[PDB]
Amino acid sequence: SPSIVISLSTGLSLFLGRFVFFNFQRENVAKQGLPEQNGKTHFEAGDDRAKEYVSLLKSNDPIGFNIVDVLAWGSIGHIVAYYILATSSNGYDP
Amino acid sequence: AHWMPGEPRPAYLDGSAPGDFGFDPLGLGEVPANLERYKESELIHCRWAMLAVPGILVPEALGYGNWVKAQEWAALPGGQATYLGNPVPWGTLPTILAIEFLAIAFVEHQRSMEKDPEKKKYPGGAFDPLGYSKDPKKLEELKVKEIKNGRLALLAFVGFCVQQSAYPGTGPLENLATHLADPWHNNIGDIVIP
Amino acid sequence: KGEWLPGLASPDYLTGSLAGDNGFDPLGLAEDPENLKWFVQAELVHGRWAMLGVAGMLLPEVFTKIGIINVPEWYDAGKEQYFASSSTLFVIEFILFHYVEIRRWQDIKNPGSVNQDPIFKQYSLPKGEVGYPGGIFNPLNFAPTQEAKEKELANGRLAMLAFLGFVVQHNVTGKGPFENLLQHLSDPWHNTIVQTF
Amino acid sequence: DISGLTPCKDSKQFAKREKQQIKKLESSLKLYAPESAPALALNAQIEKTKRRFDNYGKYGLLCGSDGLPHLIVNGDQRHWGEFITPGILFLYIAGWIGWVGRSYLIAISGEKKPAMKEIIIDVPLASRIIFRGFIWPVAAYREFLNGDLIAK
Ligand code: CLA
Ligand SMILES: CC(/C=C/C=C(C)/C=C/[C@@]12O[C@]1(C)C[C@@H](O)CC2(C)C)=C\C=C\C=C(C)\C=C\C=C(C)\C=C\[C@@]12O[C@]1(C)C[C@@H](O)CC2(C)C
Ligand SMILES: CC1=C(/C=C/C(C)=C/C=C/C(C)=C/C=C/C=C(C)/C=C/C=C(C)/C=C/C2=C(C)CCCC2(C)C)C(C)(C)CCC1
Repeated sequence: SPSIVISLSTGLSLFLGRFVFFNFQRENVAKQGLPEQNGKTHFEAGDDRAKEYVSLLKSNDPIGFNIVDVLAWGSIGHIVAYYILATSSNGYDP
Repeated sequence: AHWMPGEPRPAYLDGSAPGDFGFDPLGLGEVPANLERYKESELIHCRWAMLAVPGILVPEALGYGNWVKAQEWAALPGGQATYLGNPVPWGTLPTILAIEFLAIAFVEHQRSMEKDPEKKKYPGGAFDPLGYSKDPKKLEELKVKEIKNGRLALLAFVGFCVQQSAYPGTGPLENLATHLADPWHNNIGDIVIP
Repeated sequence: KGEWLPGLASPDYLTGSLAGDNGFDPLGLAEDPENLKWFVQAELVHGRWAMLGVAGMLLPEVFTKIGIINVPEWYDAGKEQYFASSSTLFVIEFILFHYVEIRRWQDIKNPGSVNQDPIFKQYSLPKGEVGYPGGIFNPLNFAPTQEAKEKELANGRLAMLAFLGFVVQHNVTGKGPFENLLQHLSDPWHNTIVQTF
Repeated sequence: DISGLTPCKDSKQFAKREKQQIKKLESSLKLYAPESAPALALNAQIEKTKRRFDNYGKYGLLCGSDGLPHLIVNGDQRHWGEFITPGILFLYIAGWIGWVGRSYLIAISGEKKPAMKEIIIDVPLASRIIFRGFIWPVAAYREFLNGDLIAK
């Protein structure tokens, strides 16, 4: 049953992102700021298309889960689930 | 108490740390942060090997095969694991691997969140219910004993791996039995020179 | 002291203070003092081994020839079978020699540092010169005079020459050394190196 | 044996090549008188060819498919003298030369005008220096340990 495996993997990845690895990832992202050219960020140097989308990333979550994190963790879960399904599909043995 | 009498001690190693004998031929401990990280890694390796060596010795002492055959069931497709001669109903590769990954990752990430360097090596508190660490007088002796036993366990693991490599499909206990079969014939000689 | 070649001036660094000094260094190896000390220790130990080796490869042959014991020649000792395999004996020798030689090297590097017994702390070796430990190594407590050192060095040099001669003269002629001497004594003018091969 | 090769004392192309060379020589031998000097020279050539082939066969080389010997620089114990045994010898001799030259240069660095000693060699000092290279590995190792090999 592909649906059960997909849902379980997505839920496990979402839980791991939200409740376990959140602080480490947030701290690491804060450590590595926006890309800089000649000591200035891309938006500051005179690029108008590089403005950060502050409006989209704002969220009502108590800790700060946003759309981008949801998409990333769901993508990882789906990749893992589909790899599991494809591996279980055939009958190759070493 | 130096490792080699007649040889000068390094500057950064004076003997204050437990189980310190001034042994560093390659000078890897110059950076203090590197020294602390090395201490952490050494302690973790010692603890893991100490927990692992009896896990090899007690099996293969009963009717069960050895620490290598108990790993071959995962190679065969559709295999199932066994415990104490009884097949575990939930023994299969995907569930076992996922459970191991989740549990170990959570435990290790919980461990890595500690900040004080001293509290990382010796957490204390809830990890010791008996409470041997309340008295500071015996703490240094216990730490030195732990370090020495951990180093011995690491050497034991090296010996186990090398003996297994020399004789495929052979356990340490049957190796000791074969050595005791004829001490003057079954030694390291026949493998060191063909 | 003496001269190894009359009409030749001795090198300056060789001042005759060392035991067995004849000023023989045509190729000038011992110019630096550190090299001199290292080569002195080498000439000691190298040669202290050679005397024992030469006696061991010579005396049993004489005893066998005169007939008390039947012992294989020094070449065929390795081909003979013993109580244990050669590999185990080699490993035992390797470990023991590793220990003793590392002790000696540590003593040479840092004199007066490894005299104390690691196991029994009370026992120790009395202070002395490097290369002549004395103490427990001298049970009969002979006098370590300069004359004894010179005699030992001369005997060691003779042992070097004897061992080299033994090896090469067995290589050219498969016959043993004592039998070679007896063959030469049979007729000196027809059995020398030049006459035969 | 090794890499699909044939021992040189068992292959047939070796013998065929030997026969071809011998016949080529004997064709020219017939032209002259048997007692004449060219006959003696050609007989010597034939003897040399036969001896060379016999020595090559007895030395344990390995001919290939086409019939010529092949050298093995791999490191097998049956071919110690093919590459490794000569090569070490070369190094020894080579080192000798280098060492000697270096020494001579230092021996003329003290004087005020070493150029005159470079373009016009002196024989006494050079003859003193020449024989010191017979033990070059030992002196070189001692100098490397001491630290006088590299300038500072
Ligand atoms: C006198 C001894 C001598 C020594 C010790 C060296 C040493 C060295 N050479 Mg130099 N070199 C020399 C002479 C010497 N050279 C001469 C005469 C020339 C001009 C032909 C060169 C031209 C040269 C080049 C173009 C290069 C080196 C390089 C090197 C280095 C690598 C080794 C090698 O590639 O050799 C190369 C060797 C040669 C091409 C020929 C040398 C053979 C000469 C003729 C022998 C010396 C003989 C001399 C006349 C003896 C007189 C002494 C007598 C009076 C007692 C090494 C440091 C290489 C490098 O830079 O490495 C980092 C490199 O690229 N050398
Ligand atoms: C140690 C030694 C021999 C040791 C032998 C041993 C232990 C033998 C043991 C055994 O036999 C037994 C007992 C029993 C057998 O069953 C087994 C074996 C194993 C066979 C020889 C050294 C032999 C050493 C030799 C020959 C050294 C010679 C050095 C020379 C001549 C140097 C000369 C110069 O260096 C000077 C002095 C000054 C410079 O200026 C000029 C030059 C010319 C460079
Ligand atoms: C509202 C809310 C909630 C809920 C939430 C949820 C429920 C969520 C979910 C979410 C999700 C559920 C998500 C998901 C996502 C997903 C994704 C993002 C995916 C991706 C995918 C991919 C990327 C794929 C790919 C591929 C392909 C295409 C093909 C094949 C191959 C592969 C697999 C590679 C809660 C109650 C909690 C709280 C309150 C509020």
